[PDB]
Amino acid sequence: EVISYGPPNVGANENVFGVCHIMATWNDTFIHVTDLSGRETLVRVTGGMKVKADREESSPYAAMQAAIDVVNRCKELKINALHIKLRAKGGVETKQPGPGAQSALRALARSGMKIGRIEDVTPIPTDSTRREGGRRGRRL
Amino acid sequence: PVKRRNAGRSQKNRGHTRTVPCTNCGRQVAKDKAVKRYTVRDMVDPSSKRDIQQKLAFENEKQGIPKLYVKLQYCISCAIHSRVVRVRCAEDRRIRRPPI
Amino acid sequence: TEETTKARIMDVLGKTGSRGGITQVRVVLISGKEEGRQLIRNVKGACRVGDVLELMECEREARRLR
Amino acid sequence: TQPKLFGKWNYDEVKIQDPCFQNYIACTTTKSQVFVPHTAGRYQVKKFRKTQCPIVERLIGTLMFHGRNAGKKALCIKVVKNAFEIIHLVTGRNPLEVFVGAVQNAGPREDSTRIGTAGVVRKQAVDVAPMRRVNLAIYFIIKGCRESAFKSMRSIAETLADEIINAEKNNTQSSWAIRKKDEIEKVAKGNR
Amino acid sequence: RTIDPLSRKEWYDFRAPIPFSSKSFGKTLVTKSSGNRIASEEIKGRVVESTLADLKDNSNDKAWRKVKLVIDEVDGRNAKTSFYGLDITRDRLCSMIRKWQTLIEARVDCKTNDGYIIRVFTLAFTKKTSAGKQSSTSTCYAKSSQVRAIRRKINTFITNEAAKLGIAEFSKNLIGEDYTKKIEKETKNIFPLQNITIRKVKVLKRPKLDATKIAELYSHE
Ligand SMILES: [Mg+2]
Ligand SMILES: [Mg+2]
Ligand SMILES: [Mg+2]
Ligand SMILES: [Zn+2]
Repeated sequence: EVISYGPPNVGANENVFGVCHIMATWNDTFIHVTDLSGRETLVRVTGGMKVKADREESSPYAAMQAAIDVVNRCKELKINALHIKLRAKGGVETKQPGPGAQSALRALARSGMKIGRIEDVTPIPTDSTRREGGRRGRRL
Repeated sequence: PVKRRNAGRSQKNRGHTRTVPCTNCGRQVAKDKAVKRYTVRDMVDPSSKRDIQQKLAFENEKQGIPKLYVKLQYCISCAIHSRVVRVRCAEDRRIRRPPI
Repeated sequence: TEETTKARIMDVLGKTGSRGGITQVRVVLISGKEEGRQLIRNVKGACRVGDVLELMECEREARRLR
Repeated sequence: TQPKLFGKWNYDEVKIQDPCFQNYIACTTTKSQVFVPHTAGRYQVKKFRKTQCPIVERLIGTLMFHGRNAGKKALCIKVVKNAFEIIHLVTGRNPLEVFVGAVQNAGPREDSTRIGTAGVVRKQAVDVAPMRRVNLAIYFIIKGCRESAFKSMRSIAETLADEIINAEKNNTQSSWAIRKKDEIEKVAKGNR
Repeated sequence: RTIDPLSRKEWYDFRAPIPFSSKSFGKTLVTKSSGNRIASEEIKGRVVESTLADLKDNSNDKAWRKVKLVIDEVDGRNAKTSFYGLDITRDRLCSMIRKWQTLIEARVDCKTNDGYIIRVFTLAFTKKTSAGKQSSTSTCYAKSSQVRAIRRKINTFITNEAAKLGIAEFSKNLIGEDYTKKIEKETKNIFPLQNITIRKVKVLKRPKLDATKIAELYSHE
């Protein structure tokens, strides 16, 4: 039958908590579940996995497909609920999460996954090394 | 023809002010000159909000979804192009606390 | 996935689309699974107040106009 | 005496259910029970007047098309009555119940459109009004009719009857109207 | 599917230390013992980032306090944890950050009698009295000197309240609202302060736990 190599003893009352690190870039999206430690990785999905076009990598369609794959795969690991840690590229780069951010967050719960505590961890310089732009930034 | 008396930057009583990279481009801009708007938005479309608030595991949340805090700093070319700020007539040009 | 809800228009709000071909509308649901819920929807075609609308998702809610 | 359509078809046997259509499809009214589909009505002077026009007259209107057939109404009244006869010969129930059934059952609900908002340009998921739903229903049904009957031996009455029945039956193979309906609704679902 | 990748994985229940609920909070995954790899020993150093989802009664309002725990021990398929760190959500921070007041920050280094070296960061804000809405006009700043005296005072008090307590004690006090009350009472002379906060706690140097003290940390009612 079904041998789920996820946790031994559960109940219908019980909550099984995984953690979802979600990275949204203008160029892509990452939906990554692990345990509460962050050490042992459970599921991994990138937009680029879900589409063949380099430009679509970030898009909501891709984020959605990614999400549903993740959910389907947690479901058999017996995982009800993910905590969410959201991230943009951050550091010296932009701190605005990409387009896939919202879409993936939604599609996760849309898929009948409970949702735990939500935090934004975007890397935040106390202070920075110097930015990849020119002195004058991107012209055009 | 001096255009602004301010000359665009809020700086007086000093020689030099720290330069900030523009959010949009990354061009260095004066911290006085920069068009800076602090943004508290929500991470999620209101519809998407409904969907998530259904599935929130801890019912002890009252507005228990975080807001997204941005300190947004625009170089001038960017904040003009991007409509954050836009061209106004000479008289209005000096108006200081405008919004709603 | 086939699941459907009848949606009746309370108010015609805006007019929208690139060409301006769509109407924005406020809606009360009659399904019986979700009753009296209100939504904001973008409808193509010509609409009055108090029409009925066939809605495939009561989750998608249209971005309001400014 | 309650007039029957063409004299052989009772309007009293047609009941509409889906609450969107009851205001948008004519046949309920004393004014819409007509022996002949030909009103010579003013149905286009104001926005929603088209609603008060008898559905069969509406269909006839859609039929009158292409440069050569423009403004020949008698022809289409014939075609419609005949198709209705063939319909009662196939199903055996009020060809009206089949028609109305097939206007209801085939036409889009979701459709996709460009909504410019600032920078966003891409198709968006939009819902179809009752009036447009009906209008489109008829447009489609008849377009399928033409495409099929063009160089074939099958007449318009025949093609149209075929189409009306398939259209109520929901057949996605045999009904052009439903081919397009499903295609559109799929384009739409994909564009959300 | 062929050979589910988690085939070799054993699960462990996390157990929280003396200030927190004895009930397990989360669960962790680890690979089975290989005859070289000893299952329990691969987990000796792992680090758990949680809210207070960990204090049953008091939890629900504080989603704002992050607690790091580190696994000192494996007992029988469930992993015991000792104190590692304290912290704060982005939200609960940028929540508190307002223009037109002074942002005070105070960093301290202290020793427990428990044998721990800790680093505590404190946060505080200028409290407006004058009864208007704080604004460009309603400027609240405190003089830099007053800030300095405030640091000196906070810092001192913490080092004192640190040296006299165990890490159990210290952490319990730290999480809760006790120190905020006291700190306001010290600080008020220099300047009225608003939402005093312990921004973060780091554990610099942690001794290894004898079976005794790790038993006494467990001690759950
Ligand atoms: Mg670049
Ligand atoms: Mg100079
Ligand atoms: Mg003053
Ligand atoms: Zn710029």
